[PDB]
Amino acid sequence: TSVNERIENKRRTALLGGGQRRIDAQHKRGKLTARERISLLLDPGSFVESDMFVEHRCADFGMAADKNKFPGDSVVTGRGRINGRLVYVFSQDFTVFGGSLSGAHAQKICKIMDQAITVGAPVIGLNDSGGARIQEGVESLAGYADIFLRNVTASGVIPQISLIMGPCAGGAVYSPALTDFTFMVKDTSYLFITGPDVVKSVTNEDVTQEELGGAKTHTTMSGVAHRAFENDVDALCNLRDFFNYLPLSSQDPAPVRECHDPSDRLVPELDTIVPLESTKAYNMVDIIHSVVDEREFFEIMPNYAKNIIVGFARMNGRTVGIVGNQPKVASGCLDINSSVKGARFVRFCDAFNIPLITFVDVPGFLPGTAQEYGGIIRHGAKLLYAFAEATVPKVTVITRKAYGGAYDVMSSKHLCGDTNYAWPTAEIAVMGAKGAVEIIFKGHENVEAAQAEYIEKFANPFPAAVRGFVDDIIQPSSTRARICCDLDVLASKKVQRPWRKHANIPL
Amino acid sequence: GSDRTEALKRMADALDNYVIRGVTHNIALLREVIINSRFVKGDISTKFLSDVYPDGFKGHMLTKSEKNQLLAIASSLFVAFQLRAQHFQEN
Ligand SMILES: CC(=O)SCCNC(=O)CCNC(=O)[C@H](O)C(C)(C)COP(=O)(O)OP(=O)(O)OC[C@H]1O[C@@H](n2cnc3c(N)ncnc32)[C@H](O)[C@@H]1OP(=O)(O)O
Ligand SMILES: *C(=O)CCCC[C@@H]1SC[C@@H]2NC(=O)N[C@@H]21
Repeated sequence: TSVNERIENKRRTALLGGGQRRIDAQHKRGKLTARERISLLLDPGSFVESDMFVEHRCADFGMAADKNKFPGDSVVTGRGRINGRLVYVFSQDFTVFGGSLSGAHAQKICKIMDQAITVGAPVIGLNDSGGARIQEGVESLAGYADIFLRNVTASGVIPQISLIMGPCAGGAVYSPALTDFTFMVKDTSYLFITGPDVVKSVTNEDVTQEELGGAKTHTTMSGVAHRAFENDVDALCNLRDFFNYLPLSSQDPAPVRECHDPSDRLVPELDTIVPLESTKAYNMVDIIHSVVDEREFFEIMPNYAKNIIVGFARMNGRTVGIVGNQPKVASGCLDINSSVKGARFVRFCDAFNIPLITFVDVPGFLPGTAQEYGGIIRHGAKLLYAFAEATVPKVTVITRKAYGGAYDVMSSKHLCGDTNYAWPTAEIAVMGAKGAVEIIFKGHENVEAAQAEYIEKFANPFPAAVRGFVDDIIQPSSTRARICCDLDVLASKKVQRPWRKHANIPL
Repeated sequence: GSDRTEALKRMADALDNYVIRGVTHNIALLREVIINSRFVKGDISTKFLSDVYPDGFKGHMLTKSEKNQLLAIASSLFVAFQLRAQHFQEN
């Protein structure tokens, strides 16, 4: 047997991975293999595989047997491009020891993590694992620690995207907590530390696999997964589209792409969206879609914390991040869940030089013991902090309500904002007329007459604008034109801040 | 228009260049009736639509050449977006 024959035989096995029968089962369950997923994700022919001939070195517990020698050791690693842009990937292969993590497994992932940080290219992981490989014991625990160290080091340096394409258990479930976005596949992917078998054995509770850690749970209730997609093919198609929004590294400006949508057009549809009656809700998404280039908007966590909307869009070719209230849900109030999603999004966009647009319509905070005992104070500070420390352009437009401390939390101008616009329907006050007048004229006669005078003078955006809180009051139809003008001149903005080892977020 | 065919052709063009979005409209019905062979010839009675659409309105039916044009347009537009997606300012 020549060396070339041995090489060819290893190449053929590396492509089969766990073997054809395993691959057959992989398809029966409705899943693609790790290599098929990469072929879909990356530009055709752009993928270059690294370390395809690496095998484990563990000899204990029968691991020295030829039957266990799977080239690639359960991960496919390499580099490629999406639409001409460099990206690093890795994908875990469930058909080889269940996708469990070995020492060598982690080493290969770390290698990719180090090349991407050095050059400044994003890393996209496709995760699917049964947890640690117990045959090696403590070697796999060091594997996790090294991966975690790279994921922390890369934070704020390169984007880190993690798409879950199957179950994930043990220590593996923490890597999506360190990356920037986590995506899942409905009814296929899971995120949990221990399985239902442990829950039943430890405590007298009955739960199944989907209830414990299914995609629907994490995208609707726990707030862990940013979005779930119907199947593997649609998940990777949307991932390519998402990729096109982000810079390659935090040293780069927000990408600018060819755009055919005139930057100076008006949107007459905005003038009548906001009702004159204060108790009538409207859909904030109608405003967002009409302003953004070609009416394309990428919504994050559509089913979690619906009272606040965050997502990506482009204006005049440039990627921007959008944050705003949704008056349809809980009157547009802030609560614990909305502050968590908001602060996380704002901080990512600031780290990677993506401008922020804020659409404010917030009457205050969600009251009640459910929020008080939940630490609403500690959690609300997260969104205020995320805006106050931002150094990227911030353009705020107030569409209607801004009462109380929520005015400042939703990126008010006095938090180093660049511009602040009000629509004619905006009203900025410490509280509404009823509270303010009954408190001011407490115990006085003819309070209702005093309220009429108070409403005429203060129930409008003018007592704030004349003091410098608002830069202009614009016809809503011109909102897009005004924002476009600001974005194209604030893009060269640079500011300094006192040196600090690191930031200290309230948590 | 100056004649019966000019006014009908111009109507067909106006309907395809008439943008209504946000509600459900009846342009599909108007665009097919005006091009119906009985309408162009004039064999129209007050119960015309009830005999042409005895089972309800189904939408415009494509022939062989029209399906090829629709497939070619949809495929070329798909690629046009795929090519635009690759044109970045050079970093
Ligand atoms: C406390 C901590 O954080 S450390 C957690 C430790 N994690 C683990 O060891 C895995 C957790 N438990 C399991 O093994 C579960 O079976 C899970 C998590 C892998 C999920 O199970 P499933 O998705 O149903 O996969 P399943 O175990 O049925 O797969 C069977 C095959 O995968 C492999 N496999 C399954 N579990 C493991 C494992 N823990 N380690 C190594 N290989 C495994 C087996 O070789 C088996 O071979 P087969 O093809 O002949 O069946
Ligand atoms: C009527 O009972 C007044 C309700 C308070 C209006 C809303 S609800 C939560 C916000 N907090 C606040 O003081 N105003 C807002």
